[PDB]
Amino acid sequence: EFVNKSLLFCDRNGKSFRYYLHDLQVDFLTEKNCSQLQDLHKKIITQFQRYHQPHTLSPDQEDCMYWYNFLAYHMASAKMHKELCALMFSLDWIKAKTELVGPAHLIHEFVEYRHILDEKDCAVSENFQEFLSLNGHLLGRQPFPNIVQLGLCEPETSEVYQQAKLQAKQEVDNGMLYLEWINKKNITNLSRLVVRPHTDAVYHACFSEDGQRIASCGADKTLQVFKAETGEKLLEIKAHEDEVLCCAFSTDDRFIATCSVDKKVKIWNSMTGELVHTYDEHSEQVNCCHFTNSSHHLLLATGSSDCFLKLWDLNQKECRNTMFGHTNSVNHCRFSPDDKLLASCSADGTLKLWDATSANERKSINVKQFFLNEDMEVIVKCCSWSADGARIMVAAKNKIFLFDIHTSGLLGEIHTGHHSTIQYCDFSPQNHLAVVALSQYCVELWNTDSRSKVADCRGHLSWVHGVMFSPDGSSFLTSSDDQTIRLWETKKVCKNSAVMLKQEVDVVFQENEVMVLAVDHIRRLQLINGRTGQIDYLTEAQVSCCCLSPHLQYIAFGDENGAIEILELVNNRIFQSRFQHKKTVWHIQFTADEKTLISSSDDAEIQVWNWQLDKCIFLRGHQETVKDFRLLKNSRLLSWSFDGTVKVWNIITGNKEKDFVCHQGTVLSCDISHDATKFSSTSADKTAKIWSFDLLLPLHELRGHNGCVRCSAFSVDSTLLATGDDNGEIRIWNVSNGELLHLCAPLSEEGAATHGGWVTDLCFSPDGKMLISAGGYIKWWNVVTGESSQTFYTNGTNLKKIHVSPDFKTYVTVDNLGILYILQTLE
Amino acid sequence: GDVEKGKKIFVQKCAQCHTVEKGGKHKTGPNLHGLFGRKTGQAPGFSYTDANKNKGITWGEETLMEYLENPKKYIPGTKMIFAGIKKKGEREDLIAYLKKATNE
Ligand code: HEC
Repeated sequence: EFVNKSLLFCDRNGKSFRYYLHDLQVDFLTEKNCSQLQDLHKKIITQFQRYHQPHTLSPDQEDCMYWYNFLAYHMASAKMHKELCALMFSLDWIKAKTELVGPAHLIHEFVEYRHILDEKDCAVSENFQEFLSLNGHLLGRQPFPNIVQLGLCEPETSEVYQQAKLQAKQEVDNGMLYLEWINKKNITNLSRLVVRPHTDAVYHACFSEDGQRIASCGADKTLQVFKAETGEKLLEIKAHEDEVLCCAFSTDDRFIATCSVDKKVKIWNSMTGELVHTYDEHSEQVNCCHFTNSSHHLLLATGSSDCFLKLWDLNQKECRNTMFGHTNSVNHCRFSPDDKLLASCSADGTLKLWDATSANERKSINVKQFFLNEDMEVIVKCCSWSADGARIMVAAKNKIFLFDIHTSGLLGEIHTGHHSTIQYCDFSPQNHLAVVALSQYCVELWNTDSRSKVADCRGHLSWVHGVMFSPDGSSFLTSSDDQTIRLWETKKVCKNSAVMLKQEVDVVFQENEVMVLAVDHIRRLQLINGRTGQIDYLTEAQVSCCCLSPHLQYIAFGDENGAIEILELVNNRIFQSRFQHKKTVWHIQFTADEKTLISSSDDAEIQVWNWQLDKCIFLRGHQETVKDFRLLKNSRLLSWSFDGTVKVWNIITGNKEKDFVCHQGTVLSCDISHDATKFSSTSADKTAKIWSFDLLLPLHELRGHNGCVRCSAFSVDSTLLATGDDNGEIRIWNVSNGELLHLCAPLSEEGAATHGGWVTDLCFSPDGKMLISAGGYIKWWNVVTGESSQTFYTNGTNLKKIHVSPDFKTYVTVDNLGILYILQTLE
Repeated sequence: GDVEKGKKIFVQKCAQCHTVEKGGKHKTGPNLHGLFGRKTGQAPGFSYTDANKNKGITWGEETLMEYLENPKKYIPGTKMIFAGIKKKGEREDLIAYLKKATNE
């Protein structure tokens, strides 16, 4: 009837009709009835409770979606914070919503409704505000984790941690097996925002001129337009059939053109999503797409392998300008702060500045400044304009260069860390700060006319593809191969605790209790005492690797200066070293006693040397190269190489008992049953073969996975085989007669995975029934039809030398970020 | 695969970072000369990541079939930055031209 009177409109799709108003009518009713709002909202809420339950909803119903979205609102307008706090602060509500919806909407709801909340409430709400923003990449995307365990990683002050800990403690004698973090209180710094609307990597990401909406492009071949604040999904527009090389906003941001592998530049409307104009000229790919920063005119800088610089005009159907030169490909082509000029930057060593209106040549600069000490070649990655609109900030080879357009020469020079090559560079108009992507996901913040370290950015999943500034002067954005766009604060990241750890962490054993020994980034090492904030900083010359001795009292570490340095924990002034095996030393191990140093390198010889003795005993294997070794329960030395030659040596005298070659190529370590020295195996990166020492060749062969084998595991009292692979898959195989019986699939049929596919060392349970494995995160398996737990997670990707306590309770590990991770098992 | 299309994919996506020719210098990407038969990251003069050196496979048409498919997948942690060659024909072709030049 209301449709008949034309007060209301009705859309017909599916079985259920769909009703909605028209705007004017809405505002009208808004004005006509005001005082009665409260009545209405509290009415519908009361009704809702009287029928359904807040945590009880059937996703199969027809009304679910609406409730999930706007229920918070209807509570808010009711000005009732009690039932509000009751609903929102609840964890399961969050779980369900996130699973179905995703975080962004919810975040937005917090940010909006925070007002009605009380002063104390603000703290909690806030805790969530950062919580979800940080967890943004993990949540809502299944395979799905536990809410509680993620809540356990939160600061104690945060209500999230307190609730998660509460419920955790509530579930007892439950196969949940919760964990506790003492270390995360001083680490894992907060972030402004973390948002992934991507199944694929990000090629470029930048903020709009007005700082409102974000349009991102990547390997997904889909332009993603979403809100910059709470990260809600706005529009998803298909740019091309091929991967988009580069994309950028216009002056009014209302028009964004895309360039891709299909060699066709297509202008796309942001608020529409329909084709406006299309331009096909270039016979090569276009790596340069840049728009005007002014409303004066509209131009587009394009370049390709055809050695032509073409300047397009958005007003016409053709190209405005064409310029000769640049015999090589132009990596970065960018407009000046004025549209009257054009900047062309390539890696061939030619940096040119052309007149846009005059179309002629203004300036041409070839940089010989970088010294090679075989013609001189200086590559140029990127070109960033200074805030003054005159100087040009660039980064070449191992150094940063500041050019003056007036003098055309080298005006200034900024040093970059060590010999590392600069991958990317950017400059901030405010504070004259500049960020540089150098090596291994490291974004370093430096200041001009300073040459002193300002800030360092860590916590990334991968080496930063690229980073930009938000020109409010307040903050900046980061984009990596982790497929996630992040918002970071300039002044907040500036503070660094210098907890960085490079390749290694070292566990210490005091009786049952475990202690932490870290290798310091700056000089030597940092000693961290267990269950306390006691830290003893030890400073010496740089070290390549470190190794702890049995019975303790000593330490043995290799350096970058060569050979091996042995030092006593009692007195640091006393040290012993000898020069042998010029090649890089990898593995260093003492014998069962504190004497008879056994060391190896990359070479045909392994050294056995006695100290306080100075006995030099060389053991020749007569091969191409030797990888590493290990000590068994006996005096025998089990060693492996790249040639697939497994040898058994002895102390003080070179001896070969047997020779085991499983396959061709590099063999990874060795795998023993730990029940005895009889059964022994190793990973040949092809199949899994085991020998009982009943022959010179492996007795049993397992072909189950022939593609790649990362590792294998024999559990005690069982002997059942657990195969780790390069794909990061852990397969369970029943072993009795040395043949394959059972079957399990670790991989998911849900499709490709983003982060994972890495495993190094596997651990065992004290019961023997449970299993501990790493699929890129912490994942516990189980024998006989199903596993233990998928619980929690491991931040980052790469892992190195997983270690555990002998009681199999407290755990010690580290990610690629070099952050200390300590686990404690308590009921 | 095809040799000359392999030289095309070489001059495009390879030759800028690599040398497959005999006695080629090391670059951002390593000298690839004598690739087949040589283990991952064994070439002197270029500093490899441990991710590549611990890979230790023997480069071949199939190893590159899997690697060039998704170079971050096959050797995780490599400082090689590439989004992967999804097309098989491109792989076979490029690898073929590698089998030509690196042998020469
Ligand atoms: C933008 C960077 C980049 C691109 C593009 C690139 N490479 Fe690589 N590549 C590298 C780097 C850096 C390494 C060394 C990896 C290491 O040291 O860990 C490498 C390693 C390799 C290796 C392994 C060499 C060995 O001895 O194990 C091969 C083969 C190779 N590249 C060939 C290719 C091919 C084929 C392509 C494209 C079809 C390509 N590269 C494109 C950077 C690149």
